[PDB]
Amino acid sequence: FFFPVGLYLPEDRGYTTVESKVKLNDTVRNALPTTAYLLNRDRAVQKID
Amino acid sequence: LSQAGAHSLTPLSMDVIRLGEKTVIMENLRRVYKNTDTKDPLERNVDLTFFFPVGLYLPEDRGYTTVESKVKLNDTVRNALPTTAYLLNRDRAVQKID
Amino acid sequence: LCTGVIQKLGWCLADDIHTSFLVHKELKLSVVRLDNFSVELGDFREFV
Amino acid sequence: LTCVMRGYLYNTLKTEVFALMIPKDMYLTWEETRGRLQYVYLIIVYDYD
Amino acid sequence: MENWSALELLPKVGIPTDFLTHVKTSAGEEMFEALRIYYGDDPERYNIH
Amino acid sequence: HPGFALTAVRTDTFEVDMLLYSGKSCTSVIINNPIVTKEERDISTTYHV
Amino acid sequence: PILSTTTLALMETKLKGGAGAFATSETHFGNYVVGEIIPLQQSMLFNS
Amino acid sequence: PILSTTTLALMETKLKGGAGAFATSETHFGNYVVGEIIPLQQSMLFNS
Amino acid sequence: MAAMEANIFCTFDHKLSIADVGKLTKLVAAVVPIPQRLHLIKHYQLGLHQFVDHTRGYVRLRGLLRNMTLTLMRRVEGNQILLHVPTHGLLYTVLNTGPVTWEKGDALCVLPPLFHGPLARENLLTLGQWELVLPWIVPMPLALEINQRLLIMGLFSLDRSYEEVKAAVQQLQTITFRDATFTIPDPVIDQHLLIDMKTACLSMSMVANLASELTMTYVRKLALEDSSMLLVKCQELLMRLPARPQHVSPDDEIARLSALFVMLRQLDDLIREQVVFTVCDVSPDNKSATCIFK
Amino acid sequence: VENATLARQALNRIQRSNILQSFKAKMLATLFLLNRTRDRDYVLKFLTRLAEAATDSILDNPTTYTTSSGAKISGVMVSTANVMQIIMSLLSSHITKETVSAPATYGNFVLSPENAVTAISYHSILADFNSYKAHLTSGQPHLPNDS
Amino acid sequence: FEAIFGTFCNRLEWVYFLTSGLAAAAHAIKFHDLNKLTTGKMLFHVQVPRVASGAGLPTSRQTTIMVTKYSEKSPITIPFELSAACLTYLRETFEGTILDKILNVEAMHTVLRALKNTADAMERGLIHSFLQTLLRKAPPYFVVQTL
Amino acid sequence: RVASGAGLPTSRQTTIMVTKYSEKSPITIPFELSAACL
Repeated sequence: FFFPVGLYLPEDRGYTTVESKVKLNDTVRNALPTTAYLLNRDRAVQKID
Repeated sequence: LSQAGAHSLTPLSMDVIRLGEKTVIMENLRRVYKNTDTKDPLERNVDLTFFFPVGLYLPEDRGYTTVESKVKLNDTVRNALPTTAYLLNRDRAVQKID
Repeated sequence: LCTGVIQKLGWCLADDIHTSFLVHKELKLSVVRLDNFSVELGDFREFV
Repeated sequence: LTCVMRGYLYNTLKTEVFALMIPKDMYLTWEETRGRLQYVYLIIVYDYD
Repeated sequence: MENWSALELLPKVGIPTDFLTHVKTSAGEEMFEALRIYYGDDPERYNIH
Repeated sequence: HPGFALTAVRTDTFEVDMLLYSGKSCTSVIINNPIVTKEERDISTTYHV
Repeated sequence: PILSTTTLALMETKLKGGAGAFATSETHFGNYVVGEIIPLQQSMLFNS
Repeated sequence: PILSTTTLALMETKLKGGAGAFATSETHFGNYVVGEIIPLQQSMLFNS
Repeated sequence: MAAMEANIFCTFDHKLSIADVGKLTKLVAAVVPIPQRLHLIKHYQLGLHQFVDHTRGYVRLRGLLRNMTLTLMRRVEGNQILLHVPTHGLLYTVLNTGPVTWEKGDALCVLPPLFHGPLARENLLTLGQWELVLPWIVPMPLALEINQRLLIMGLFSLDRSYEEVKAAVQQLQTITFRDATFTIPDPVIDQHLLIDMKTACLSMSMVANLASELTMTYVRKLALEDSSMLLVKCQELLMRLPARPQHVSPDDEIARLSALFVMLRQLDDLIREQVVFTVCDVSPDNKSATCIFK
Repeated sequence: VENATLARQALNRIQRSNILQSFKAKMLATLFLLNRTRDRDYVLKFLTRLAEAATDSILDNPTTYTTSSGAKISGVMVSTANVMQIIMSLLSSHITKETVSAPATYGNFVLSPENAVTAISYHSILADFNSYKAHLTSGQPHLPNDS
Repeated sequence: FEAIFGTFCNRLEWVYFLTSGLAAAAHAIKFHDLNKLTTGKMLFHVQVPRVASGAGLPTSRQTTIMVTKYSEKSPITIPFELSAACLTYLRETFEGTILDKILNVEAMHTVLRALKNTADAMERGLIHSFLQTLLRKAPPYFVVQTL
Repeated sequence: RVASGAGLPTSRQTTIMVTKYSEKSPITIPFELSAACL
């Protein structure tokens, strides 16, 4: 298994498919990817930094 | 022609199917091309011709959208001007052509 | 005179031509080998 | 030795055919692919140095 | 390096063969070892020493 | 972006198992006996039918 | 005609969408999707 | 590819959502979800 | 792989009428070229209509015909033609194709047909806009003077006006060998003709350099005393300008003559194509012959 | 099994590319397929493709492994207990508990004396030597059976 | 030891034309003078079934119809070959030893095997050429379904 | 082989000899007995 952390999306091709399901605060601590979240052996979240 | 030849008959086994009172022999030809050299002529290479555009300009006097509840693009002139297209490979995978 | 010379030696099958090696007193010498070959001799023509 | 003037190269009773050997440096082709038949020649080219 | 004269000369029990793929593909891609793939008819099986 | 809408065309070939149906005695094929044709050389004598 | 979208966003709804989503053709303001007239990107590599 | 995400809220709307959500892969403005190609989390938890 | 097939079966896939097979029955013991050799070939490669270009380069057709494989026609039947590729030095009957009277002893060359096209008006198996173009079999001096006049036309093409070439072709196209006139079709420039002209000028320079003084002066030494009609006819094409020789030597001049023979051979091979038929006895109606050396 | 007809010589680059494409398709498709789906028809189709996919052996004793009422045994599928009972429960309309024949003892096979002489002399064994010698002297180039 | 267990030749399936069901679409005639014909034409004469009609309306006419069809040509070829050593050992026995008889029976069996393989190749090529000539005039399904 | 039509180079006769070898894999079990029985 393999997964990216901190990967930067472009802004000129910025988009969002899921806006009715979720809405985040305008602060960039949630709008800049710096951490990621995976799942354990049991179905539980975990944070990689 | 039918007067010419075809004198005797022999029984042999095969398989048939019935379709609207018409019985037709089903057949496959693997045993004639099992370890042979020539290609089986029922195996065929057909070819279609695909076409797709890239880099168009829809009119702005009658511009519209039908996925405004499904999708959301930020206010970007690069977003509002198509220069690349996105297609698929022979694998289900996103390919880019700028 | 005769900056190059040329003559016919034979004709081959054009499929058995392959690389083998000669051994004489444990000395390898790599060769091109023509299996089904018939000799056909001719005189030394020349060209300048 | 037993050489041949004309004809094929074979063992007695024609049990197996005899091949012609040539070293790699004397070998020379001038086409990328060969025909069904090809003649083999001899070339002695003179460098007038 | 097996005695292929011993294969071609000795009496052989017949079988209904079944290769999965085509047999020349199996020879050209080495499912087995020591694959004698001579074309035509090589008379080298005749001389016995 | 220049003032150019290049429209790409391309082709794609597919390896396809077809099927064929024909009625009984749709064509009459006339044949004849095979014709053995000899061809003699010193190393081998091939044949043709 | 073959599935070709001008933006990556409109590509993404074709993968979250269900079966037969490739046959549709939706357009945004300056973006569009032309869908395949026959589901051969939906089935012929998807027989598994 | 394994299930990965950027924000806890997007993982929340993935896990809260119905079966087959992990095969999808949506993207926000700067956040994104890559989805695992086989439902291994789904199968391995569902046989339990 | 398989060996060389002495017998080659050709098959006409297109439908023949009875008149075409009747015309083909007159084509027995005739020579036809093939590009490749298979046991069962198609009718497109047989003949010469596959190589008729819009350039219509006669030197190009000649060099292409030199690299084909010659065969003899035999056993014409329904949609099948036996072809015998002939072996070296054996006896073979032959039927002439071009309108050339044949004699005995004179070696024969194979040549592309002069005045090729509908102007010659040949009804040779015309089907699927494909003709059956037969290569001509001519004797030695006809082919020699054809190649000679082609090379002379090439050497005269340089640095001359177009109307000078148009005034030369009316002189050089007329060949009246063996009381039968012949014409040279489309003498044009070609890169192969450039190759022949380059080797001709190099060989001419080399034999001009290796010519000793005695070879250069023998014509004047004979013209000062002897007198004949042939001496006069060969003197007028030369230019205007008892003494002892300055230096002679046997061993130097025999080497000079051997190298000079080599250079004249390297000039001779251009016009002399090849010997491919050596006639022993013709038929007395001049429609067939027997030959060796195949 | 889906490219046996098309390739008849050494492989092309396009042919090996299609082989790689089918690998990357079916490996992703068929991992844990019992854990993925549990319908009768797809599992039965997968198992009959697995049964057709193998080739038969070069040697077969026709009278052994005879199912009662004259049926014959093509193959055997082995697994663990849980997978087998899941297969039992999912496809009950195709399992039959039947008594078949079985070879009662091992294949007692022994060397001939001339086999032993060739074994000590030239370090090799050619089995059923007498049949080879008799069919060689007679001229019949096809044996009835092997050793 | 080395334990050479068994030497295994191949038994080819002796597929013929009339054994295959594809001969159901064929009408296989043998005609020994086939190479002496150019083509086989077939003639058909149809006059149309007309129909009466009411007055104040034009009618039909008797129209002769003659149609003509033609035959085809498709030769086939198999080049099997024999080494000169096989022909030497076929006819010329010498010295009366065992191995000379083995070489003679091997020459006889390679000639017989080459002839059997050539006949099987001739049958497969006849099936192949018939299938080519059949497929070269069959329109696709949408054409005849439209018609 | 297959009999090819006109103008197509066909394959000649071809024989193929292959060889398969055995695989050895012995097994062993150790077990011990005391001298109190002896």
